[PDB]
Amino acid sequence: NKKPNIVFILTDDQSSIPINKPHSAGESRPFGFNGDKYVHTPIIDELAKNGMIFSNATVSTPVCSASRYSILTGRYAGRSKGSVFMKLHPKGKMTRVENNVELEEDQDNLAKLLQKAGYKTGFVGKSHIIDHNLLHKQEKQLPPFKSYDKKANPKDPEVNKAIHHNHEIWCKRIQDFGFDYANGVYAANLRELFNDSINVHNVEWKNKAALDFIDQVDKEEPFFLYYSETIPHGPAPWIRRGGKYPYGLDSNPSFNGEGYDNNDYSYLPSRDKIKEEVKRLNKDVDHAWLTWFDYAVGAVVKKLKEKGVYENTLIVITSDHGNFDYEKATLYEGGLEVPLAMHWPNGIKPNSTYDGMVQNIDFTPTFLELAGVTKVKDSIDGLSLTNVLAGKEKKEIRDYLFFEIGLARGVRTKDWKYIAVRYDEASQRIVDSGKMFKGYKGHDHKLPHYVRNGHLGYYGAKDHPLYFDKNQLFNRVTDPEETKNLYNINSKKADEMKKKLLEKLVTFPDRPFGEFINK
Ligand SMILES: [Mg+2]
Repeated sequence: NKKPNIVFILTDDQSSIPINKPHSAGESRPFGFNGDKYVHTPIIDELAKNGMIFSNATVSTPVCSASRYSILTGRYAGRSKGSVFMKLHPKGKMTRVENNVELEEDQDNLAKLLQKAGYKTGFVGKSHIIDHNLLHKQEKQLPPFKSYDKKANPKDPEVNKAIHHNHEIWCKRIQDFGFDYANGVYAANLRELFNDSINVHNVEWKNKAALDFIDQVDKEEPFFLYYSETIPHGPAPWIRRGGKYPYGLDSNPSFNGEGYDNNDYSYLPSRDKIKEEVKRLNKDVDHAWLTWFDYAVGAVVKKLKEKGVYENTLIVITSDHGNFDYEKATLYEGGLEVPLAMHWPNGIKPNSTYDGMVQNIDFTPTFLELAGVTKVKDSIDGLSLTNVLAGKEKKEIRDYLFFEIGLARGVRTKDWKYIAVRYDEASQRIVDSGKMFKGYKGHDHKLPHYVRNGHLGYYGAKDHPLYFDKNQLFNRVTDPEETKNLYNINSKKADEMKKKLLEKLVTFPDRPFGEFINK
């Protein structure tokens, strides 16, 4: 009654950048409210129109684990004290953040804090931020997990049992980090299941898990639901093969992250009907997966209404980071920029917009304020958005944004972006040796990628001539596509931006970075 419910709905690798042509040529599309004219997302568009659209939402680290970490903590990913992260980055060494950060079992996170405030907390979908040591055991199918062949048939009773068993372990482990419920979970991505048949997205499976959570909330108790999609992450649902979409709408709805099960999803359209509707509206059939999702969000809104809690629920729709033009795990705009809308009938006026710089670190301090939490242990980097949400604040709430990905750090203002890349000791030694780096599919390279992941580095560098430039300065008014390095043309401005970067770097104890902070 006094505390609003929060439903946080997150897609995976979905830029806000619209694709202004009928064939998207291997790119994701954003929602209709982001300006894509080729999609059909009416429920989500109406939620956005009847709430607040943020046109300059960013993430501090544009790669899955790091973005998710920040979302659920309010802190920069470079502050993680996760077990794997600290083994890679002992005190006194620079950090190289990628998919290697996790929630710490004895530190604050949003879910733990909301539980202390009296919220029932629920988790559905993709994690990527819990127990990376256990993730390694999942990938290798080591105890406590059970093993199966990559080509195994999940209808096979012994195989189905193994995959179900592995899914139950993650449900239990996720609830050690502040959740009262966890179901429809993925430890990481579809890849890490190592099974061809279940290497498919399943909107319905996770949606039913979400609705089951909402059903079990007592009507007078506040709740928080973290609803984390796999879509449209690789293998992308839009991939057309033999006239079909085998990773999305034409996959078997019986295959899911827990194996095989014939569940009743008749409260959603059939997958065929989804495709039929998009084709009838002369919208892009490759991206019918967005309408598939729209209906799932529609079922959530229907359930909230039926329970009489819709008007006092804050629904957030966003993505963890972009992947436009292979700019995932870079500090270019196709990684940083994400869709963001917020809908809350009793707290946000409709037809609202905010164009100031906001960041994923802002979600936790915002929700904490709405939940009446005033005492936290771990310092928060983000800012509460509640004055923006209430329509009181129409100015910028910060002078600049900070970013970090692997060997790269960056800052941006409204009009300028600065990126610095500085090498770890191991990379620097290979560079000194004159030997090339062993690359993805034999694409060896002279200089390090920002990240250790050679697949991401290969794709991020392939059509980006400036990728390896150690100092990059872009004017966002004369060069929105970031094709012209002004570092040597505007040295005074570069120095001004370096000051802003240093102000953020010095807040990470025992973390050097090139000549900014010496080892
Ligand atoms: Mg992602």
